[PDB]
Amino acid sequence: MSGKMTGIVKWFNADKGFGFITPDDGSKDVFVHFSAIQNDGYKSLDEGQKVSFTIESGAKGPAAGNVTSL
Repeated sequence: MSGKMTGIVKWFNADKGFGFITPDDGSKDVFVHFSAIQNDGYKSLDEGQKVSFTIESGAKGPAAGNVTSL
């Protein structure tokens, strides 16, 4: 089961729809794909922006889900 957490968008390459978010807890970077973006408009993230999402630690590491602006 994933847990809820906020963080700041570290880098998001719209060209691939892939990016990483740095949790406010200072934990390891969480992988976020455009598919996780529940925000209106084009699915993407703006570096420096605070966001909120759930974190599920898989074999490939922590993955973000249900991502929306904080």
